[PDB]
Amino acid sequence: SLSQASADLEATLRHKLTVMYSQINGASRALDDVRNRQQDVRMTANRKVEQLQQEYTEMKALLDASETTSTRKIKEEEKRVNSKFDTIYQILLKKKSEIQTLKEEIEQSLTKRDEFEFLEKASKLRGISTKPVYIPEVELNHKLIKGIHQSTIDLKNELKQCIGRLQELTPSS
Amino acid sequence: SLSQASADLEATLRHKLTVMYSQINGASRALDDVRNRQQDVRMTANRKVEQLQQEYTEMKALLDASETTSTRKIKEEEKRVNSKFDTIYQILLKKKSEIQTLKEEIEQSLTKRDEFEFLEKASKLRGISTKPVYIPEVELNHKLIKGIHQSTIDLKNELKQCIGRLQELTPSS
Amino acid sequence: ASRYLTDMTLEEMSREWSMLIPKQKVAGPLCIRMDQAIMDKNIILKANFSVIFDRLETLILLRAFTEEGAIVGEISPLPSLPGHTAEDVKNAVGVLIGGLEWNDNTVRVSETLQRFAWRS
Amino acid sequence: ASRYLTDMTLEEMSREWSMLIPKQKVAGPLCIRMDQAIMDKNIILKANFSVIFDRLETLILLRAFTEEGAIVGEISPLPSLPGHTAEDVKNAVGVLIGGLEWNDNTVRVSETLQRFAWRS
Repeated sequence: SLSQASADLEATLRHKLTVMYSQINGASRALDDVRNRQQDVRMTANRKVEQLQQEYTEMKALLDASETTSTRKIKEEEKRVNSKFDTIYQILLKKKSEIQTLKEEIEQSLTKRDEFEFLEKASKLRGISTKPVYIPEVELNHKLIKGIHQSTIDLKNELKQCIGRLQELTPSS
Repeated sequence: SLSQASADLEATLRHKLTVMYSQINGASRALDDVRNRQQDVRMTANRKVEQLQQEYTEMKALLDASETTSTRKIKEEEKRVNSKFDTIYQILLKKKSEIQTLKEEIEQSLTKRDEFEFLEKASKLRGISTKPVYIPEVELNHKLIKGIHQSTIDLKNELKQCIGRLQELTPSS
Repeated sequence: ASRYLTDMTLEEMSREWSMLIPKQKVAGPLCIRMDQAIMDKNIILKANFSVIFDRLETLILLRAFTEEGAIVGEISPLPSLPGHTAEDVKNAVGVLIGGLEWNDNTVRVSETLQRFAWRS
Repeated sequence: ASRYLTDMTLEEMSREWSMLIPKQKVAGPLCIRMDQAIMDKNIILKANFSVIFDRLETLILLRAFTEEGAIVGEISPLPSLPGHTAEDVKNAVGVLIGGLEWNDNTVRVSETLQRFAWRS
């Protein structure tokens, strides 16, 4: 009756051996499941990080636009007054040339001065006093220039406050 | 009486020649004045442009800070769930090893199976069914992740509107 | 994003007009003109202007049109082209509207001007 | 600019306390504890927390102190350290203040908490 209880045992074990492969295989498919699950959260996270970076590149480009726009305003205010000074420079230079020219004529009219004919030739030259012209004041717009800087500082402060309202929405670790 | 009117003329001209140098020199000092004036507006303008650029470098650094802070939140949400999956993986692997181990003992207990003593050695092995354990669901926080992205887009839009309020304050050319 | 808005055609921009009774004012960096002989008309203010960051940047020309298409008013930057701002434009538009409303005209502003000079 | 604020000393952070009558609640990611045997006392809420962009970032520990320096309440993040926000903190502070006001205590919040958790 004992070779029968061993046959009974052998019978129960080989059927317990088969239930064991269905659960070893079941475990292996559960392992693949979590590896695939955690691979999915990587792709999900990397894509959102990649989407964040594309937003901040747009923002950095807005700032570049604002910066070159503000420096263009300042540099065009510079060239506005510096061009008005350039027309003034050329007026004063022309006025300086008329005086330089006429003085040279007087200087070489007085080298032929003891020729009897000096008077008739030089009575014309005492009369010309071509010295006049009025120049209006040119004023660099300091308020405009300094205001661009002041409200650019304001832009930075409200950017810092904007950032703060964003990060406070989510926990940090 | 004519050599006297030439002496009179010579006299008036050499005194008119001296008034002419005081005005040629006066003109030259006025020229230096405007060159120095327009040099001053350059220095004034360049310094304000240089001050603008230092503000925008602070802003670009705020954005870098916000960006690395937001990507750190996303990557730490990723590692929160991926670590919970890793403890799950090692549970399922350990459960898989107990089953693999016990099946190997059953496999080489049934190779010495026709030895009379098989029963006494293998009645222990039908009893162990060490297969259990419950795993709670792990959930990636999509709302949090997507909200960081959504309100980062909001930050860009209010930055664009902030910039607009600045540039409208001053004329463009 | 930097756009240029054209309420007016190429011909409306170049067409010439005269005031039957001239009325002119310089309002800082802008010149305001209107015909105070125009009465009891529905007028529309059309403008060609550039826009940056979704706000008005530079006005090129603004003209007042009757329903019949005739020019009866104008707001233009001074020939010296001194800089102006959207504030200068908005105030100039208010001056010209009040000037035209004296003779019981009804003035409207183009939708482009509403969206980019004001915030409503 | 990223600062860390310490209302509490190193000893106040490590000192141990017990509730004579315990009262405990988990309020999301924070744990709120108070002794409901404390009556008719002036209490001050002190907190050690980090700040980023001039707003609260992470609470480390918040404790309620009598004028005599004894701990009678506490708000702390759960040992699992699940993330919390300034909203979670502000609500937890309101829960703990109302819990302590039941027995007619008078609760005040440190100036550091006022400047960085609220906007006033």
